[PDB]
Amino acid sequence: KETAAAKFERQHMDSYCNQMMKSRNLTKDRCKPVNTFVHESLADVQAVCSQKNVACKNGQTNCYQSYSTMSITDCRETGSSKYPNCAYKTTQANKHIIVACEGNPYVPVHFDASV
Repeated sequence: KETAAAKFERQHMDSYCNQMMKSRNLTKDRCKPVNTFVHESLADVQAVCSQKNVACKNGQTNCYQSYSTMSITDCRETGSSKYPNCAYKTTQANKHIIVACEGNPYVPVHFDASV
């Protein structure tokens, strides 16, 4: 088993899109429709677990929003996309991230949104 934290790191850490989505194995069983990569240090992202507590989209209370904006990339599939040619539009932005944190140590296990 990978672990949710490791999966989080695989899917969302990258201190473009077709290639990274391929590299991280997000085009494997299918083309994952959308995914965000974060271009900050792992430590900066992990510290988010002690920042602004906010509700998760699913209604759980263990989500956290970064006090600072962070450099991210949104990968969002194109219409012309078909596996194994999964095709993605890349969109850069600087936004606050919201992640769900769990476990001991208390670390990100889910990317919820950016604002």
